Amino acid sequence: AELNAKTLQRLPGDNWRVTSYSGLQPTLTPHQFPRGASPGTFLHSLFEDLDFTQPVDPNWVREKLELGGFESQWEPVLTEWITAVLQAPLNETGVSLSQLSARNKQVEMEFYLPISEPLIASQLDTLIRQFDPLSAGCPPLEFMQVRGMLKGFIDLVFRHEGRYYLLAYKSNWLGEDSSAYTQQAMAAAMQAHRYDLQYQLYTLALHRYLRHRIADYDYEHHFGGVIYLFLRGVDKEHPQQGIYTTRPNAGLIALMDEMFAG
Amino acid sequence: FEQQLIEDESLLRYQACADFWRRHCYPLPREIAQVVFETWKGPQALLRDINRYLQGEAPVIKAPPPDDETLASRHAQIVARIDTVKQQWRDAVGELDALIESSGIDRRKFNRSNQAKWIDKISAWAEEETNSYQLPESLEKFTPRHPLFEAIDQLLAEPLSIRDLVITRALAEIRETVAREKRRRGELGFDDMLSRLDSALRSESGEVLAAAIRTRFPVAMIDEFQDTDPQQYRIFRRIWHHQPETALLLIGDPKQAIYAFRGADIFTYMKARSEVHAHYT
Amino acid sequence: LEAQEMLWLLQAVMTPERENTLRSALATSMMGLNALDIETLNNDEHAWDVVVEEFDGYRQIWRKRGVMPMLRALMSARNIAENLLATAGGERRLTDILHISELLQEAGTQLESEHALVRWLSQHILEPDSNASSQQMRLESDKHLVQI
Amino acid sequence: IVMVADIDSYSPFIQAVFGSAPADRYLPYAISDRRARQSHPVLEAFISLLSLPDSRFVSEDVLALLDVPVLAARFDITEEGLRYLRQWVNESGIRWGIDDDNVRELELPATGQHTWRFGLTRMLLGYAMESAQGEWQSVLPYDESSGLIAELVGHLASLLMQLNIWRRGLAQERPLEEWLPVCRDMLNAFFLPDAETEAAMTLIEQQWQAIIAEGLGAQYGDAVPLSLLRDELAQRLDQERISQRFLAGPVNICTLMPMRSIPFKVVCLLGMNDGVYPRQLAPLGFDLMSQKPKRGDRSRRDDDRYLFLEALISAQQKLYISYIGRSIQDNSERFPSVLVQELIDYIGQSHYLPGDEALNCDESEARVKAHLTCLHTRMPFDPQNYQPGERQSYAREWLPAASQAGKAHSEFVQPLPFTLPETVPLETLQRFWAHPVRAFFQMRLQVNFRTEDSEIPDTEPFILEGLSRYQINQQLLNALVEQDDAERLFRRFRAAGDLPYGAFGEIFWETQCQEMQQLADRVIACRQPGQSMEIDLACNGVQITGWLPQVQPDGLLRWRPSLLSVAQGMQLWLEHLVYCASGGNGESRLFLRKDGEWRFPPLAAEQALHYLSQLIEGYREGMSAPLLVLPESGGAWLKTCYDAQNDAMLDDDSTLQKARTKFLQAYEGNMMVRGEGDDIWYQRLWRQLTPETMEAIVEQSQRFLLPLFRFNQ
Amino acid sequence: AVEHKQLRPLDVQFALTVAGDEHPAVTLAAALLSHDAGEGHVCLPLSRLENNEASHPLLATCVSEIGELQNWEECLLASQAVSRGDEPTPMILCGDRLYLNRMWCNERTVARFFNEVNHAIEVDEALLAQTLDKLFPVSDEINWQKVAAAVALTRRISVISGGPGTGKTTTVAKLLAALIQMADGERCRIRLAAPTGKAAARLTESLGKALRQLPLTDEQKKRIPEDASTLHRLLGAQPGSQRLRHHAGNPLHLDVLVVDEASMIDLPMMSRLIDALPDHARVIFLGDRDQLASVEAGAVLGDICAYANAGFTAERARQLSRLTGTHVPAGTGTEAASLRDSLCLLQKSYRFGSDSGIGQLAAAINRGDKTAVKTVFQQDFTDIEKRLLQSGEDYIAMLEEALAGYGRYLDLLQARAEPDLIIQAFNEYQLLCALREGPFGVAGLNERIEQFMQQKRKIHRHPHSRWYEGRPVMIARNDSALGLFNGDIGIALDRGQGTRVWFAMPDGNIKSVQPSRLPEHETTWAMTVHKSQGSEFDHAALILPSQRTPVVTRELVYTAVTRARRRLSLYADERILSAAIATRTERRSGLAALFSS
Repeated sequence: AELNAKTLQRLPGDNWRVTSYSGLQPTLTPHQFPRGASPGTFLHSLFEDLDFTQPVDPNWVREKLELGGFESQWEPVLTEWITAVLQAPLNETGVSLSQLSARNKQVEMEFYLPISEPLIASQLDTLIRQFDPLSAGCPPLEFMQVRGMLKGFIDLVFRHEGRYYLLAYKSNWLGEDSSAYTQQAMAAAMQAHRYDLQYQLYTLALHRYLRHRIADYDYEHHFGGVIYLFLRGVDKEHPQQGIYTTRPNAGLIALMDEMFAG
Repeated sequence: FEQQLIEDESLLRYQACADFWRRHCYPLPREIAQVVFETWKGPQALLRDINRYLQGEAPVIKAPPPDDETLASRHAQIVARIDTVKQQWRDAVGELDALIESSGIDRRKFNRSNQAKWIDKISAWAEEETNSYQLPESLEKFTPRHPLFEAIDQLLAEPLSIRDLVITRALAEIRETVAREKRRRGELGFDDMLSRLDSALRSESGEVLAAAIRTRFPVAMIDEFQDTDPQQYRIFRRIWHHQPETALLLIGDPKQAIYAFRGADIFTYMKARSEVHAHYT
Repeated sequence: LEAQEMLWLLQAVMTPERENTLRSALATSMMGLNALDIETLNNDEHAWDVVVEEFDGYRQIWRKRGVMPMLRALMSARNIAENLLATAGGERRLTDILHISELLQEAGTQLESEHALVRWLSQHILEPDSNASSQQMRLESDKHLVQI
Repeated sequence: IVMVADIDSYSPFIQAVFGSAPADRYLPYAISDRRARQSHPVLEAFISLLSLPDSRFVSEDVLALLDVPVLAARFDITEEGLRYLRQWVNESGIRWGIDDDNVRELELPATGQHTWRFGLTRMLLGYAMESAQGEWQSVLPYDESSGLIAELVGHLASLLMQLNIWRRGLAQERPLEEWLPVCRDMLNAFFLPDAETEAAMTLIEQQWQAIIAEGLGAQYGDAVPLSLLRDELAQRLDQERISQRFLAGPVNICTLMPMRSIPFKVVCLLGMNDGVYPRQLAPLGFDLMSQKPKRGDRSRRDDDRYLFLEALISAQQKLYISYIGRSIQDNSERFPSVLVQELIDYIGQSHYLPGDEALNCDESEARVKAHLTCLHTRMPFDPQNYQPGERQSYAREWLPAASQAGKAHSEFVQPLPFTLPETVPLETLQRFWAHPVRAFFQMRLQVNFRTEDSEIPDTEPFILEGLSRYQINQQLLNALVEQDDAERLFRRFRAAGDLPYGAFGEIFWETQCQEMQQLADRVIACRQPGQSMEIDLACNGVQITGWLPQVQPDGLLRWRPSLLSVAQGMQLWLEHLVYCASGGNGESRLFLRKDGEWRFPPLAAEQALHYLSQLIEGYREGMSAPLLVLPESGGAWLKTCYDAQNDAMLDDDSTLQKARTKFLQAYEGNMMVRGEGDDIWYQRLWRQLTPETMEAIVEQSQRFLLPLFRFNQ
Repeated sequence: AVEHKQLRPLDVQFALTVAGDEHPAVTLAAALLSHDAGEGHVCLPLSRLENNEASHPLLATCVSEIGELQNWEECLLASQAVSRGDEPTPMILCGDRLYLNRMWCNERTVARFFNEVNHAIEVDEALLAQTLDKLFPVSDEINWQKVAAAVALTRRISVISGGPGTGKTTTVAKLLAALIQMADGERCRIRLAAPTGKAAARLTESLGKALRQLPLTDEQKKRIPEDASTLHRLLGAQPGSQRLRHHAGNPLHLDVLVVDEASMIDLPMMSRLIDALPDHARVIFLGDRDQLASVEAGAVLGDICAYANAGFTAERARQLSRLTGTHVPAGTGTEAASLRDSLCLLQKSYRFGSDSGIGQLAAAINRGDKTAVKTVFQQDFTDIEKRLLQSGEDYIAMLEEALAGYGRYLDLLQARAEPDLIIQAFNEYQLLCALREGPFGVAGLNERIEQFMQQKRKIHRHPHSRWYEGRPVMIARNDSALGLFNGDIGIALDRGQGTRVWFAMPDGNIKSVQPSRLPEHETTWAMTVHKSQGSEFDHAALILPSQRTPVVTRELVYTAVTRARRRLSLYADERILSAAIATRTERRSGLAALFSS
């Protein structure tokens, strides 16, 4: 008997995917620390588990290095490097991390961001380059149309004197050993590693969270800025080296919210 | 509480047979290893011989060798038994008193000359066929006066074989090595569950465990009773023999017991029929 | 013989640079080629270039998608399933090929390496032990056959 | 959503049928709730390293550890080095046992051979001394590893020595405060840190330190054995499950997880047959909660029934249920679960078809349950699936296979163009008449079917059979043909481990020496010293150039430790034709085992050139078409039909039946002797021996193998 | 040496297995012997073991006998591992030099082949002189090629030592022509052997272009040598087993055998070639005396040609003067007349004379370093340039000079011309490095050249494709099915049908192969000196690392100088170039003592 096979007329499903930022992309010194993904996650876990109000205890650092499996000789340099990082303030007024209470801090905030429009890279990169000054170079990345949810993990959110602040940690820093980590080198690292889109999505997520939580919310009144902390670039004599403070122009956030909303 | 069942048990069985062949056949001298090679070429032929007895219930060996008799003692016993017949042939040589029959040819002394070529050393194991001409039961049918023919017939009455002692030592050693390896690895087998339940019900407190089975299921309907191992019927007699409030229904067919190669036995069904009183068809 | 043909095909897919294994695997009964086809394939260098290119594509599908996508693309591009079904007596061969493919896909998910499945297939060829899954099935149920 | 009762059993099939779709048919899938298997060649290798004193140190278990690239890169062993080490272990006689103390530890006698130390001493002696010198300490050297590549042996000896130390390290039971640096030292000793395997070693160290911390939190004082920690680590490494891609957007593949009900449009259920679902977990027996149940008690059976209820409620648009109903092995009926049976009973008792409005209650229930049940076909290429109607298959690749509109498999035999060259060597003719189908395959179209070598056996050779026995017999025959010392060759073969241990190897050597002496009493009975001569012939404008070894003035004398076969007779007949064509008056003799003898009388040069032209015509016919001349079965059929008394072939029916019986006996052998039909070169041409091809092979053997039995004496 | 102190695990396991429960002196001797066999030394003198070992008095406290074992010979003979050559022992001590049993067997086989089997084939001198006059046109002064051909056709076993560009293949062609013209009725099955397949292909194309130039006959063209075979292919070496087809029983049915490039022939391959030869074949060895050493352990050609500086014999000088008809000088003294008669030294180079600095630099390499400094210093002879490489700016200048060397290659690549001219332009300039990894090596220089081609707009490269247009590749393993051997270069480009790799066959054609059909492929912007042997380049550039390494020695710089036809560049320090000339790769062997008696 005669027979034929059916043919699918259209696509089975649209490009729906729940992704993250990674899917859209003398003898003892911190410069001589081994650079890798696992020491970076170990330093992130050390900065997550440690309390900022309590003073750093050397036996606790020794116990954490025993649990992690690193060398025991690095510990007395590690605790003084940690206290030198914590004593250095990272703000435009000079606010340190020890002034933040337990109610004010929030470590590792996980957010989901919805998007119903097809995310075109050409329509987004021009809107980024219109307001962001770091987009002078940095040719645009290529990614498919993402419609759905986007995952994100902010390192630290903290409030101070009635003003919210975001803080992220970067700890790879393989190519620098001297004091050359100035603002130009950190801006070049931000342009090379493409952390501008991650920081812009973090500002959009924090703006939407403060709009949903606090009624009658203003972006200029409550939000203060974004701080990036390079762990291997913090020096005792250089307060500006290691930290990187950037605040948006307060016009990109509303247009990005209108683009992601519909 | 947690164990790992193995589907194939031939690999560990071949490993234990190789261990037995290493620990038994290697330090033997030439006069014993010649007979061992005449019985089996290697451990694979021995495993092919005893593979139907290594699995399931170990059978009872009629007239087993004693535990202190080794291969060298049996070899020396057979060597002395052959040497006694050789001495009685060397003492009674050079004479013939039997009557000449029509079936008996006159070349038999040449066969005796073959026996003159036979008594040289005791390193061999297989005797000549001409001793079959020196049998009193065969010479009378074709007149035996000397008891040398009686000693020759006594020598040829039973087969001079080292095979039975090696088979008994293999059945004592290979199963124990397999159980030791599975107890070290923590694995279990299909017949190992039956052996564990039989050893549990064989103990003193385990009978109370059978009462717990009477707490668990106070009834039993057992289909295909022709394919029943004797360990299974021993378990079912341990649990549900004559205790009250429990029923036993053995549904089967003695005319369908065709799995005797696997481990089933119709004599267990005949024992079960002799034990019970009621029969239904 | 079908397990040995599948082993030769996996060796030709895994190592397509050496032409000896590819020529030994293309002349099997699974591909269904004549001696004149093998002679014209050995004479024409461009046809052998196309064969090496499509076998490299099969290797890329085998590394990116798995065993059964590569085997389905091989049975669809070469159209060997229709040729085995048109052949009298090839339905049993096709069912055995599909069962070997299912067993290789079942054993290939537990192994991350690509050569490990080929070594497992060579081991199971060298091991004639019979499991419950590794036995021969019934070739057809629609056509009535004399059952022994 | 698609939910299965057991995710790990069905997930290979799910991945196979979801990956194999083409680009127009591919839908994205995401499989969650599986057992976490991050890197199996790291975790399984560390488990095997933790089972090191309990291991038997078999050679395959060490080659499997060398298959891991981390353990190979730790001791600087490459993949080519592993490929050389495969044949170096397989040929030097390394079967089991790292050291002789390991053999004595297992209550086994110290043999001194077939161990890793014996193989290492053999390979180092082969690096030092050639194999032709002899034994040094009852160890024959291994002539393969001689140059710098034996430095890789120095890597392997760097491994097994470490495999001794932890064997003396992990034997004694240690308390929990001493097992801390053991895993770290084992990881930095056996493994090398890499970019990919760093997370696996970090997870191993984290699980080991977590086990030690949970043990030391209770302050355990007694000793802890190694196997308990190994089983605990093997249980803890497979305890993890991944669910990150559960609702990413692709279709979800996951097992049924309790207390998780999410609304979906399409809900599919797999593996709903009886026994598989509901998942039955037996109680511990001594638990008191199962004896007296309360309200808030939880059981796995009730959880699975509530999960089925949540899957029924959570389905919004469409509910799909599939179960194994028919067995794939014996075509036995497999009944579904009791939940699905109660569901279809409620459907049949609560609904009716509009065709039968008022017929019956049971008949309408059976008609509804038969209308809902879609019994699919056993094979995907069945034409019932492609029939137009309610259901139709979407597999476009199986459409021409189901339509049955394709060409059949044509015959492999085809007339190929072949021009006979001017200079054809004698070695080509010998390789042709040794096996004609193999010479048609591997030389004309250059297709040589390469079979993989056999695996290393798990034990020492107790008997001699196959290629090893033939090589021992060939070397013993070559030693006894010059009246050399057989005891020196016995010590040479015992020093290599090819002989059985103890008295059994002496018994085997004595019976093989008796057989080879019985053969050499016939071989050197008519042996004369002869040298190799050159052969240059011109037959039908075809040049034959070659060399004949050991040409005595009596004729041709060859000896091989084999049986009476037709291939060796064909080789001796070809040598006799190539010898008698240029001078050489005399017989040609070949002596096999069991009083086998091939003799050919001297013939004239004209008959020799005629038969050589016939063999040249057969050679040029075998290159165009596959020459179906079976040597063994065709020679058996011929010698059943030939009569040497009258020099004529018989034609009666009894000889025609006995020749067919001998042909069926020689083609397909018994369960102990490999027949001629069990060959990779003959199964490619035909799958079943048809009587037409049988008569063709009979005619070709009558055409070609007739002077083999005509001049036999 | 530095590597000799760091013991390999193979030597330690060999010392633990062979000695075992014996004295630690035997353990240290076995470890030192295994380390010297791994480094390439054939023999081990007992004076170095006695003097240059710190534990030598300590083992003097270890041994306790009647004679106290003061000598190393009695201490080795007391153990069961060292014998005099009678018992099957791994270590052999015969002439106060300890070696392994295989090395002792191969050394005695080489000494037997070069001391006893080399007899004098007596032929007609008048017809030989007539053929040498009708073949060699130069008869005004002393020509070393005519004397080499006469001494190769006179004796059975002859070694011809000569550098590149001296016309060795023309001498082999004249030798084979005089060999066929001498034996007319006698058949001659000439065979050619080579260590590598690429050198075999070069030998076949060179003898094809050389033998067709000379006028032959109808039967003389029938006896033309067909092809050159590999040494593993001529003897019949198997991949699995080491069993040869012509091992001991049946020799190769040959008349004369010409083995080209004997400098890359190690001692076991030489001993396997010797044992396969019959008692009537005449073997002619080719190669350079000062060339690089063999691949495996052993130095055959160097220890053979070390006696070439002494000269010929007094009777052999008169024999060569009667044969060639010219004035042949005699050598002073007589130590081994057969080996000194079988040797020959080629000094007249025809492709370059005294006006070119390449031959003067090659003559100054074997002399002191100040001779090489004086050769490079005055006026540079317009052929050799010296560039100092110390820092990053010198690295940039070296990359600029490499771009200026590869200028015609990039000009023919960008203009989209025929690939044959692209291959012919690429075969004129070549970089030669010593090591493999790091900043100074193969993979360092290749990645730096690819990064410089990515920086400057000369070569467009996709980062994820790995088969961009214009990459040079080379094959590492032989493949007789495709026709390419080890050491052949190919250029990947797009002819219009796709990106394919063009290879230049020695038959005059070009073959376009798919990159998926290539078994091996490595970037060859800079070749190693060991892998660039046999080939020739017009403009070579040596790059030496600043770190001291045992690879950079006198023979490496000698092979780097002779690799260049006309132009040669250097990138090295002054101290490294001064230390590499004095540090000669000497290999201790017993051939110096066996040939002296």
